[PDB]
Amino acid sequence: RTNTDDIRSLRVITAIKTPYLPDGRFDLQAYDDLVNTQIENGAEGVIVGGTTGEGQLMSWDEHIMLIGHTVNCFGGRIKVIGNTGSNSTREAIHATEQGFAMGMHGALHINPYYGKTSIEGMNAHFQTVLHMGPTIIYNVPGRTCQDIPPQVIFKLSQNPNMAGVKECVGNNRVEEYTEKGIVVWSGNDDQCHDSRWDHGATGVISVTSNLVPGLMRKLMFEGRNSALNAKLLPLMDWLFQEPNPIGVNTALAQLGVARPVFRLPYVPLPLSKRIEFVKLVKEIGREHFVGDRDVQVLDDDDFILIGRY
Amino acid sequence: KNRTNTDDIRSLRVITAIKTPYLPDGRFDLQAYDDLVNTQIENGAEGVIVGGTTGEGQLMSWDEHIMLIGHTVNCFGGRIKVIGNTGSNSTREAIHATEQGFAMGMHGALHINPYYGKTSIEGMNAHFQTVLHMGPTIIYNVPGRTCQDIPPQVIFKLSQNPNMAGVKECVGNNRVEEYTEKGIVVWSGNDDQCHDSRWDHGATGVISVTSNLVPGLMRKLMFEGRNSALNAKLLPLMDWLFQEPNPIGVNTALAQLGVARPVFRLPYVPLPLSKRIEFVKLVKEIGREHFVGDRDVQVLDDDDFILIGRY
Amino acid sequence: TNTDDIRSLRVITAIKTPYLPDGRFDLQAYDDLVNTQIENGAEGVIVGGTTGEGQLMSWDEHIMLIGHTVNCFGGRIKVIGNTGSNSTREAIHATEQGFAMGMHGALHINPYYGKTSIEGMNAHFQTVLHMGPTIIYNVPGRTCQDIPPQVIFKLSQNPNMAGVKECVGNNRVEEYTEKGIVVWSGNDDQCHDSRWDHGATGVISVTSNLVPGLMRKLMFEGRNSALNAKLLPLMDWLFQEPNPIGVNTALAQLGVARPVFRLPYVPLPLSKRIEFVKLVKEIGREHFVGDRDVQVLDDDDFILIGRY
Amino acid sequence: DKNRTNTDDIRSLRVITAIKTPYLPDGRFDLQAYDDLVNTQIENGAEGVIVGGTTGEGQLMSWDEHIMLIGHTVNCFGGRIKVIGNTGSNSTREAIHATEQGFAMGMHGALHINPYYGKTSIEGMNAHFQTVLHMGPTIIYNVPGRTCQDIPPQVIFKLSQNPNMAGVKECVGNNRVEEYTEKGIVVWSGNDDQCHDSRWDHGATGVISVTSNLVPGLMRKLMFEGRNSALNAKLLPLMDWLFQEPNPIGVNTALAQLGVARPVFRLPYVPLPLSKRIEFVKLVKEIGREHFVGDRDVQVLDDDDFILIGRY
Ligand code: NA
Ligand code: NA
Ligand code: NA
Ligand code: NA
Repeated sequence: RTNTDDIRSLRVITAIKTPYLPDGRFDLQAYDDLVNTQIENGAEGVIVGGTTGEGQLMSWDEHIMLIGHTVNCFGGRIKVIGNTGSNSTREAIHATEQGFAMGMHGALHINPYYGKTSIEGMNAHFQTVLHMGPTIIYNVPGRTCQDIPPQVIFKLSQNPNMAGVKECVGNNRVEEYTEKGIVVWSGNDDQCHDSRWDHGATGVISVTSNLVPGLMRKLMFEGRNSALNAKLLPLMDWLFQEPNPIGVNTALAQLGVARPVFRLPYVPLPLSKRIEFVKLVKEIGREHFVGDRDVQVLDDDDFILIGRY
Repeated sequence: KNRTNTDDIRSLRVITAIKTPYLPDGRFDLQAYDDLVNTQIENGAEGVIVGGTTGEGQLMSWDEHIMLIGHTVNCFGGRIKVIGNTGSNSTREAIHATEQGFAMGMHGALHINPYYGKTSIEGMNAHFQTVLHMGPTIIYNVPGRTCQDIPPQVIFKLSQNPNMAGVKECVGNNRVEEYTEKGIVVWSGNDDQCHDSRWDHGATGVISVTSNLVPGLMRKLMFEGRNSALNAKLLPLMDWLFQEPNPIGVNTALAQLGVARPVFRLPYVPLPLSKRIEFVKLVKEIGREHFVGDRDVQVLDDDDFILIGRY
Repeated sequence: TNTDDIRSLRVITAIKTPYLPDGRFDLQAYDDLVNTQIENGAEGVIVGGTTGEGQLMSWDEHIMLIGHTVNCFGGRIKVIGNTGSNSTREAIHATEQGFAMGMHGALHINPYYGKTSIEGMNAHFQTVLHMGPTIIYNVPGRTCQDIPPQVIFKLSQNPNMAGVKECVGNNRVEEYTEKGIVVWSGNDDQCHDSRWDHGATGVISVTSNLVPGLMRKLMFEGRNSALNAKLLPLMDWLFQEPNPIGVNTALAQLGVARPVFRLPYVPLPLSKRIEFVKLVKEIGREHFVGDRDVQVLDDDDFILIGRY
Repeated sequence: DKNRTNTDDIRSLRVITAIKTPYLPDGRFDLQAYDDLVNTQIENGAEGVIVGGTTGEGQLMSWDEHIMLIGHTVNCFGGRIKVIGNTGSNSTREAIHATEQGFAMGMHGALHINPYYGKTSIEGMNAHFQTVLHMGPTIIYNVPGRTCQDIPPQVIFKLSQNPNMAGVKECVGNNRVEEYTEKGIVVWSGNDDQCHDSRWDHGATGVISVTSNLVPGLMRKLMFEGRNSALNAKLLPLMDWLFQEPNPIGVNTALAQLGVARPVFRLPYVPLPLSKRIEFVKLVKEIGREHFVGDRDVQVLDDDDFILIGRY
């Protein structure tokens, strides 16, 4: 009850990057340093194994290990929300119940993608997991190729476990929910400022907070600041020029907080974009980005692409 | 060597994306599955996709999926080409599923571009290059489900590999003709376009959902020349089958025809009663003798259907 | 630092895994069993050992159970994951995942069924000794391979080797304790003498699942051959058939676990369930876990599960 | 009634090889080396193969690897040899899934051991076997030295009432073998050094063999062409060498020395040391290289030629 309201009050949730060692196994030391940096800079929640976290590339044993690890090490200092959704109701059920048993505070649930279903199918799917604990519903039609229509959100909102919506359709859809008292986090970093201050969004579930968490906290807490929004836009444009998480993986390797190791099918942004990133870090100021090391361009041969992880 | 194996996939005109039927507790009905595959072979299907979108590969555990492929090869592999849907948005899953499927004697692989976790053009090529060397491969472009079009530049690059059999293309006849005019083999992924794709745009044939119901008629459409009459007669059935996302239609129809149990793995649920009545009417317009099974088509009561969450 | 905390423990319960009727874990019932162990002075739990039917678990349910136990109880009791395997690959992955989820220690058996050379055994243990505090498990009755003293003395030089769960007997326990190695008896009917006469730090116990208070008294309040004699009937009953057949049957009779068995374990037959009702009365039911009157149960009360 | 023919087709096999699983340098299966090992067995009179038994390191496989190897062997060789999947487990759930998957992919038979480590009661053991016995031709594996639990005759006699019980792989010895054969139960010896006397003096149908990995033609001779004490005595030094450390350490070392498998070990197995590899070269000379699998001169191999993999 207050578990769900504890999620509803979060303004800055980081969709945290999963860092890798050279053979593609998780780098738990790098991961811990990233989550600590997020806490120190006023991140209030983490999504573990979301799209930015490459949950789709995880075996389920890695994923529950990472949720349990994150609860064990950080559960007292940050809200841990497992991405335990799936296009398979069986996996969503299994993952969500194992997630809560290891003490995660919440679950992020997308509608079934690729294997898309009917409105009745979609409701049936969400009813199997909504009862298990506090739940953020994830609408990202650019990835799923299926819009969760307002009628479905309204019906799901009748359950008190439905904490709110991670919305990516845009600020009109955000406002359609917030004006009826439904909590919304923007999923679009380049819209979250206008979403928070003009459209009643509680805050952001952010990719950009992986690089500049202090600046993203400032954006959601310290009142409208279109000057700061405009200073971040070039970084946000760079981050989303290829599909997330290609930008943030490339960037965190340039900042030296993650090794230059990619699980396929992701590959780094090319040299031309890594040179652009150095200029963006200098223009914003290195002190605002995670890590202490000097940003590097890196050579192509620094990047390790792994298929057998 | 590989050239003959690839040419054996390229010659196929009718490939059925076969439905996976279930027991009351949500496990595979292998008995019902074997009868479906036998019915496809008897009515001219030359190939089968095992665990495609239509076969709910998305809902299988990998041990279930690999077993169904090995089972299809062992029982039917001398009588039909067995093409495993061993694709994934995860390169690691695609590598292991594909090498295991080929090691168990499947004739080909269907490989979609990474969906949901979509990647760059460079990433897409790197993904396909890990599996294209393993054997005859059909690249699957269905941007309506993946939300990412495989652009012609990826297809032209992959077609330099002799294991690249061809494309299952869902974008339309214009995209079909961009490949067939250069001699890249194309199967239509769209039942309501495949007649025109086949006779007017150089498509070799169809990777079909409708062939689950009327395999005889789909074979006739793909072999016996232009037949606008027969294509129009089927259009109402194809419109019924795709009014909700596949395979809700085919799953419902095969239970109504009595060739699979009315058992659904969530998040799929059957078409409602008024649609099942519509289906009985469509079966009578075309003729029950053209549909799979012998039992009279039934409407079925809402409570005849079982929905499984924990399969 | 971390290893010294494990070396002090005297009562470690090899905790039973209870099931719902479809064969899935009964986490409510599991949590109730662990809360009772803590209330009655149990200082550690083995999660998914032989008693816990680790061998019957899927990977994800074993790793989940360890993580669940750390999250719910890690502050009140030491959680030792049974992450050992006859496969080095499985021992590596389970041990590193167990420690990442915050378990305090790992229990490591020598490879069973696919048994290996002494050199192979040393190679196996070295892949996991570096990951955290490790108890080496010698149970030649189940592995059909005795870990020789030579191997234990060499491993004991590694500061991550906390000590040995030893089942060979009290002469073997003393050979290790007199040479400075920490030993827990793995034999409930030997652990008293082991503790008071042979230098054993305490017990990794099955019987503590039924009578955790009496087992704590047996390990802490001094030599007491009369209490030991009073428990010997219950211990002989618990080991008539291979563990965990006895403990699974008893906890069903006490009403703290459903009468649900994962094959290939089946319950003790009716004559033995009647003996257990008598042993409970002889000892006093207030000493046994749970509040319900001890039932005999019918043969048809027991659900045997193959597909779970 | 097809069940009867299928089970009888297993019962008539006299030479069954517990085939070694060979690896690439990173620990994955070497399917090329495996196909060459299986082709050699067929060319030299082996009539069946156990896929991923103890000798084949089934205990170290993930089930996706194991099921793949069964389907691969059925698909490439199923017409030329009988394929028996080791789909047994100390877990009844794993035994049921592995066995129904194995049969669904066309394996001819299943090898079922009694639960090891997590051992059960007589009643439990019967319950375990009854869940898989109905799926098809089944060989019950009694190996008390590895399981630490003898499958007692009362259990075997009860199981032999099922038409799908093809027979027993028995390791207790010739007196236990005779107990079963004198009652008409088909038995294969699982002890290479006993299988000659078991075959000709105690009514064993043949052998489920480790040694046939090295000298398949000699083992076929031992099982088909009558009593031959001299040939049996000449294989004994090789058979003692193969079992001085737990199987399959010996056969893994030997197949590397003969150059038919790469010198790659999945832990917890490690090669016999140099002194034993030098003995092996001597044993091969004594018998004749022509009788051992492969065409390459036998090598001693250096310690540093061996790769040990934990994270496979
Ligand atoms: Na996310
Ligand atoms: Na398909
Ligand atoms: Na234990
Ligand atoms: Na074997």
